[PDB]
Amino acid sequence: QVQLVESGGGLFQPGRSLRLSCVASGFSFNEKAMHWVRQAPGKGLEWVAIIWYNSIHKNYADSVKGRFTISRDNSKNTLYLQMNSLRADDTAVYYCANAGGGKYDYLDVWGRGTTVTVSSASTKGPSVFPLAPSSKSTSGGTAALGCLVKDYFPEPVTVSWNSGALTSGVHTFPAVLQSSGLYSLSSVVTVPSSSLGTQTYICNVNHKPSNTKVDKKVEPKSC
Amino acid sequence: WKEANTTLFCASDAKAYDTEAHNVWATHACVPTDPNPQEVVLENVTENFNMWKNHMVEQMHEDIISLWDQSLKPCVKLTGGVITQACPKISFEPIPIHYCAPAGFAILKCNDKKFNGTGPCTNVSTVQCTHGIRPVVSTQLLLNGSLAEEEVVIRSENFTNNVKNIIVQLNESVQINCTHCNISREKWQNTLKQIVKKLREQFKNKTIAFAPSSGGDPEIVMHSFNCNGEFFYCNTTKLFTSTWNVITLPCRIRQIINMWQEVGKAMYAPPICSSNITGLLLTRDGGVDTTKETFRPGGGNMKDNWRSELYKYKVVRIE
Amino acid sequence: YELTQPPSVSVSPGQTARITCSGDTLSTKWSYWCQQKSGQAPVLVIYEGNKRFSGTPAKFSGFHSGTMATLTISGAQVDDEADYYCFSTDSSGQTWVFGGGTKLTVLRQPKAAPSVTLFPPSSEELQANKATLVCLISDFYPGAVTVAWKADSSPVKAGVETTTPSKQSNNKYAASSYLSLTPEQWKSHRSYSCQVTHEGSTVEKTVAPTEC
Ligand SMILES: *[C@@H]1O[C@H](CO)[C@@H](O[C@@H]2O[C@H](CO)[C@@H](O[C@@H]3O[C@H](CO[C@H]4O[C@H](CO[C@H]5O[C@H](CO)[C@@H](O)[C@H](O)[C@@H]5O)[C@@H](O)[C@H](O[C@H]5O[C@H](CO)[C@@H](O)[C@H](O)[C@@H]5O)[C@@H]4O)[C@@H](O)[C@H](O[C@H]4O[C@H](CO)[C@@H](O)[C@H](O)[C@@H]4O)[C@@H]3O)[C@H](O)[C@H]2NC(C)=O)[C@H](O)[C@H]1NC(C)=O
Ligand SMILES: *[C@@H]1O[C@H](CO)[C@@H](O[C@@H]2O[C@H](CO)[C@@H](O[C@@H]3O[C@H](CO[C@H]4O[C@H](CO)[C@@H](O)[C@H](O)[C@@H]4O)[C@@H](O)[C@H](O)[C@@H]3O)[C@H](O)[C@H]2NC(C)=O)[C@H](O)[C@H]1NC(C)=O
Ligand SMILES: *[C@@H]1O[C@H](CO)[C@@H](O[C@@H]2O[C@H](CO)[C@@H](O)[C@H](O)[C@H]2NC(C)=O)[C@H](O)[C@H]1NC(C)=O
Ligand SMILES: *[C@@H]1O[C@H](CO)[C@@H](O[C@@H]2O[C@H](CO)[C@@H](O)[C@H](O)[C@H]2NC(C)=O)[C@H](O)[C@H]1NC(C)=O
Ligand SMILES: *[C@@H]1O[C@H](CO)[C@@H](O)[C@H](O)[C@H]1NC(C)=O
Ligand SMILES: *[C@@H]1O[C@H](CO)[C@@H](O)[C@H](O)[C@H]1NC(C)=O
Ligand SMILES: *[C@@H]1O[C@H](CO)[C@@H](O)[C@H](O)[C@H]1NC(C)=O
Ligand SMILES: *[C@@H]1O[C@H](CO)[C@@H](O)[C@H](O)[C@H]1NC(C)=O
Ligand SMILES: *[C@@H]1O[C@H](CO)[C@@H](O)[C@H](O)[C@H]1NC(C)=O
Ligand SMILES: *[C@@H]1O[C@H](CO)[C@@H](O)[C@H](O)[C@H]1NC(C)=O
Repeated sequence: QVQLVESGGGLFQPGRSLRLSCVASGFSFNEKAMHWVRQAPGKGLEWVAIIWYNSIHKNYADSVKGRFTISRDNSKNTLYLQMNSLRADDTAVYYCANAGGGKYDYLDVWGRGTTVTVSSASTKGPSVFPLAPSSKSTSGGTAALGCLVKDYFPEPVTVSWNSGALTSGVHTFPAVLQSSGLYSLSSVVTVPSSSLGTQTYICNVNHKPSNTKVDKKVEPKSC
Repeated sequence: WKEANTTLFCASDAKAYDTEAHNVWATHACVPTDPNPQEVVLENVTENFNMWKNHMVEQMHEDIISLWDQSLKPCVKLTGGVITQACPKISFEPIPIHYCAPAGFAILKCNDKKFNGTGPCTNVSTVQCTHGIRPVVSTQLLLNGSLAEEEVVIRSENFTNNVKNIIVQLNESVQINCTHCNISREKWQNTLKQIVKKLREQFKNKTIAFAPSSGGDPEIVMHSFNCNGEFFYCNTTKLFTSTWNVITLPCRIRQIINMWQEVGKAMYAPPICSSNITGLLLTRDGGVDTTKETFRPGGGNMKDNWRSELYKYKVVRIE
Repeated sequence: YELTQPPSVSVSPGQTARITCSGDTLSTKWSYWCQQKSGQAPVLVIYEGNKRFSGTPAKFSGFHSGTMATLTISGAQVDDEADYYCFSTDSSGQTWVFGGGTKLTVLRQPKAAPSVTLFPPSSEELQANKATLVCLISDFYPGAVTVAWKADSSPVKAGVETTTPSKQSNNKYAASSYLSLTPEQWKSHRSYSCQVTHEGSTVEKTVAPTEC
């Protein structure tokens, strides 16, 4: 029975390099080609590399070209993937799969990959911006507003409205890991279209890692 | 009966006084040819042959190694070490060699017209020796061999395994000349047509395609062989430029070579051949092509060169 | 080049589910299907179009034709819910590429059509020399969509950072996407558009720098 294990994953600050290994067993390793695949947290699979059984040929995705170098070793039944310059977006789970044959063939068996995390480990306070209502943002008798927390590290932030006095219709989204290496979050609440110019709405944000709290009043636009 | 691994004795038709190399070595390593080796035939009997599991291939390989090391002396060898050696220019000329079995044993020979290399064979015969075989250390193309009597035959321990190489024996012999190289384009095109016939008969009618090999050492990417003791390397891109459903090939001579004898690189000295095409070694590119299927030249393994000759023979023990 | 397959496939138990996969390279190249369950490594299901690797459930059929390969699942069950991927190669056969991923899920509540709201850059942000359009998607079920940004009528992919569909308080799903731009780019184009594809429907919301 086939078995593929991966190793080398961990946490590394950007700019560093790395080497991932993949031991195989249960099939003629010397007669098969191997693929490296990548999958960011909760994202679709992304192909990384392929290498032939004899190693004469091997190809990389245009994304990691020039940084990743794929290797192998049949005398040890081991596959290798070296990453010279680590980018934030390189953070993902790295699966090591075998090929149907030994020359540019489908990905048959997958071995549970290894998680690679790239993070600058550098604190930074958020920058809140206002998301005010407009014509289209109004869905009939109701409209929607919010605030946008931007470029903060390391998560998570809390966000309330009117110091937690507003809880109906409010909804917060998950954060993204922008290419810059930091996190951006967006919070929103829906309110009656009438109260836009009568009641005040203040977005409260708490980033405890930096010991910062940001209050940002959301005002409608002049038009 | 069951075949047994023994030390056959090669029977050559060589001459001692003559300067040539294979003759010098075969004089002291082989024996003269029997005027006739009685071909004791059997009709109502069959036996299992597996060309990919025959000790005769191994023994032959070791004999050719002993010939090259004993005879053709490379200038220098790099096999994880260093060595300085003389480089006498030798006369390299493959001669027909037989491989006879000693007393108590015999050689079962499959005399069936078409034989896919593996599986039982009918119309089996018994012999004491082997037909005329020339140890040709060629790649990509098989030369000075024994072509299939009727039509064409393709062989491989597993066609659906693209790593496993494919051996081919032709309907006719194709003339190839070298000194650069030349070769009748038309006869080549015809042989290609026949190969397409067999292959198409093998892979559910899928369209067949030819194309040169990609990557590899200069030995594998190019047709490498010997000529008067000098290593020839030729570019066979002109023989693979069409897809189905005269030619002159450029060549070089660089003595820096990768010894087929062992995983290492040995060199010779600068310097100071017309043959047949009796077989072909190919590899299939699996890929994902819906209808197209591409086959490219390859080799590098000499046991495949011997197996093209010792596929019907196999040792056996008797009273 | 690209393999486009639906984002979500809702299924009431027992019905026959079907997933597609369109790519101009499928004309001369096979399609290979794949399955990945929650927190598990993906697994092959169908290779070279029709062919199946026994013994896997025969209810998985592959109909490769033209530029469309269809993965059919007879009698979907609660176990079958998972993320499927059609993968292939480009015209050259040298590179491999995966589809966007299709989320097969059993219907536990009624299908909710996504509501989309696109917020253009704020004045303070611009005065900080930065711009970001914020597309927000809410109240959709099942929880899987695609997000395609466009400048004028042209697709844009540089600067797009999207989340994965999370769960609201009301048991429905909500996702967000961000398009990061410089003020110049925001002042040059006539209008940017966030596009959201949820099964059966694609909604698009446009903003312009001229508007407020
Ligand atoms: C020429 O070369 C080709 C290949 O290059 C070759 O084709 C392959 O031949 C080999 C064997 O020689 C095949 O490998 C074997 O396949 C066996 C079957 O595998 C399938 O079934 C597995 C489980 O089935 C059970 O459950 C079902 C119930 O539905 C039942 O019917 C079955 O009877 C059985 O009880 C399944 O696990 C397996 O899936 C795994 O393996 C494949 C491999 O690619 C992989 O894709 C999957 O991701 C997954 O890992 C598959 O669906 C298999 O049983 C056999 O197992 C070996 O190990 C066990 C140890 O317990 C031994 O008991 C067993 O005897 C074997 O040693 C082995 O894996 C291979 O599938 C062929 N591939 C093809 C045809 O495409 C040709 O034969 C060669 N032709 C020649 C020489 O002429
Ligand atoms: C497959 O078998 C072929 C036939 O043996 C191989 O081709 C032959 O290889 C030998 C090298 O050992 C060549 O020998 C050379 O011949 C030339 C020319 O001969 C001259 O001398 C004679 C005198 O009788 C004269 O009649 C001729 O007109 C020539 O003037 C010599 O100059 C060399 O010194 C050397 O003896 C054969 O010539 C050659 N056969 C040919 C060209 O027909 C072939 O190499 C084998 N394939 C392999 C190894 O891959
Ligand atoms: C070579 O010939 C043998 C004959 O046994 C092949 O083995 C079987 O041949 C029969 C044809 O009657 C097929 O139905 C079987 O499927 C074959 N068995 C297997 C496992 O394939 C053998 O396949 C042939 N080998 C090659 C390379 O063609
Ligand atoms: C390659 O070499 C062979 C001879 O080894 C050539 O065969 C000759 O063909 C012509 C026909 O026009 C005959 O008249 C000759 O007698 C043949 N030669 C011999 C020795 O018999 C063949 O023509 C050569 N082909 C090329 C392209 O050079
Ligand atoms: C066995 O050999 C004889 C020839 O001696 C032949 O006539 C016969 O057809 C063969 N097969 C039999 C008897 O089944
Ligand atoms: C004997 O011969 C068979 C096949 O010819 C081979 O598989 C086996 O390895 C050989 N054994 C030895 C000791 O040479
Ligand atoms: C067996 O092979 C020989 C060739 O060596 C042939 O003469 C004979 O006719 C064959 N016997 C058959 C086909 O029955
Ligand atoms: C090539 O084949 C012909 C007959 O097919 C034969 O007469 C000739 O001797 C062969 N040439 C060599 C060098 O063996
Ligand atoms: C091989 O040559 C013979 C001529 O006797 C011919 O009958 C046969 O068809 C040829 N093989 C092919 C075309 O595959
Ligand atoms: C053989 O000829 C082709 C022509 O394009 C060339 O690409 C290839 O590099 C040549 N191989 C050599 C010189 O080994």
